[PDB]
Amino acid sequence: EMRILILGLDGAGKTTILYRLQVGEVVTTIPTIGFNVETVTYKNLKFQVWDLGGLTSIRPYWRCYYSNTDAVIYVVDSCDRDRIGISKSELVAMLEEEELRKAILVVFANKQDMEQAMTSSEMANSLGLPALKDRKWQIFKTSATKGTGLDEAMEWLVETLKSR
Amino acid sequence: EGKKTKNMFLTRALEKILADKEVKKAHHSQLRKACEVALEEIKAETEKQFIEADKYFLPFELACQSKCPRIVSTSLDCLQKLIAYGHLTGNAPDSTTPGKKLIDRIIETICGCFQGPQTDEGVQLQIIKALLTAVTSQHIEIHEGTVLQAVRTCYNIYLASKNLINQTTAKATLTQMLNVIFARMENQALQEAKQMEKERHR
Ligand SMILES: Nc1nc2c(ncn2[C@@H]2O[C@H](COP(=O)(O)OP(=O)(O)OP(=O)(O)O)[C@@H](O)[C@H]2O)c(=O)[nH]1
Ligand SMILES: [Cl-]
Ligand SMILES: [Cl-]
Ligand SMILES: [Cl-]
Ligand SMILES: [Cl-]
Ligand SMILES: [Cl-]
Ligand SMILES: [Cl-]
Ligand SMILES: [Cl-]
Ligand SMILES: [Mg+2]
Ligand SMILES: [Mg+2]
Ligand SMILES: [Mg+2]
Ligand SMILES: [Mg+2]
Ligand code: NA
Ligand code: NA
Ligand code: NA
Ligand code: NA
Ligand code: NA
Ligand code: NA
Ligand code: NA
Ligand code: NA
Ligand code: NA
Ligand code: NA
Ligand code: NA
Ligand code: NA
Ligand code: NA
Repeated sequence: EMRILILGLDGAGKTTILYRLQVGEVVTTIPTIGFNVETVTYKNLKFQVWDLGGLTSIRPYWRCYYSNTDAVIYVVDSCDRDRIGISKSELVAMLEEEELRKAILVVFANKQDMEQAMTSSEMANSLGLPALKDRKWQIFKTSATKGTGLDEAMEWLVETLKSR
Repeated sequence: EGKKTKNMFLTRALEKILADKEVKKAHHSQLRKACEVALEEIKAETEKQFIEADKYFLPFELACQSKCPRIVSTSLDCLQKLIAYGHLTGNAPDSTTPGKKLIDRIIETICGCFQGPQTDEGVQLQIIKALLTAVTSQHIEIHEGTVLQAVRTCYNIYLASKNLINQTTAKATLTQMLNVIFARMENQALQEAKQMEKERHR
């Protein structure tokens, strides 16, 4: 019933997150080429969750799937300091798209389980989240390899959908 | 890195099939048998010791031919994960088949799960996903007749589908599939030309 996209640069952890939400396991993955789509249930709204590839050549296809999208989970590698400017560049592009005007944004600072990770604040800055309006959003520290963050982020997201 | 993941997909999918209601019936008995037999081998070889997926296509082909959308979806999703992770290459040609291989038969089975507008919408979606993966997979070599079939099926789903999400997906899938196929053709031409330039130098 509710359409959810998972977006972000390649390697960010989108697919791992996907199956961590669906069946609570760490799956071994390949770089996504064609989309993945799964039914996910967090108590208790029905979710159709889409997982597209973040390779450079696949990113232009993202907007082909923005139609009727209720919410976006945007996943960022907390250890990818070199490329965080690109996640911003892409996050900016997509939130300029008319088909996403009323979509809820949730950022996953992923791979938080690693010591080299940037902080929530530093990342929220570099992604220019404060300058966002009129946008409903929140950033969440996560590790998809472990369990940290997912439940808090989903609960927020779920409440935020209800509320709207 | 050598992976367990292949096995989980194969076995969990088979189990889900065997666990489904309408498969208990004698009406799906062949399917039931196929799945139990396949399982009996994969379990028997996984406690010992590579598992080769190519050998176990029969239960999925049969599941695809089922009259129960649930069975078909589960089958289609498993095939997409199999092809994607490169566990299901399909590089063995059946008898009358050549110049065609197991993979063309797999894509054809996928395409045949679409019977027109009346086809279940979740199965439709599953068909789009699996075809995209198949056609964009760098592992496998697909006959162009099979390519055109993949293409025709997505476009048919796009025309006939009542579900807008499915239509749009079909649309986006066609563009990517086509762009990939052409990119791949141009690159193959490049490699051939390069070899030929190299041979030119006796
Ligand atoms: N340490 C750590 N590694 C992670 C985490 N999440 C994912 N990874 C790893 O990072 C790599 C990328 O994982 P994926 O989920 O396939 O990344 P993706 O976002 O789907 O990337 P694309 O499919 O190419 O768009 C994999 O090797 C994962 O094992 C995490 O939370 N912590
Ligand atoms: Cl268009
Ligand atoms: Cl919003
Ligand atoms: Cl599929
Ligand atoms: Cl047809
Ligand atoms: Cl239907
Ligand atoms: Cl094209
Ligand atoms: Cl020669
Ligand atoms: Mg990265
Ligand atoms: Mg992936
Ligand atoms: Mg992915
Ligand atoms: Mg739910
Ligand atoms: Na589990
Ligand atoms: Na809808
Ligand atoms: Na880095
Ligand atoms: Na704007
Ligand atoms: Na409008
Ligand atoms: Na306003
Ligand atoms: Na919580
Ligand atoms: Na069993
Ligand atoms: Na069995
Ligand atoms: Na063996
Ligand atoms: Na399924
Ligand atoms: Na050829
Ligand atoms: Na749909």
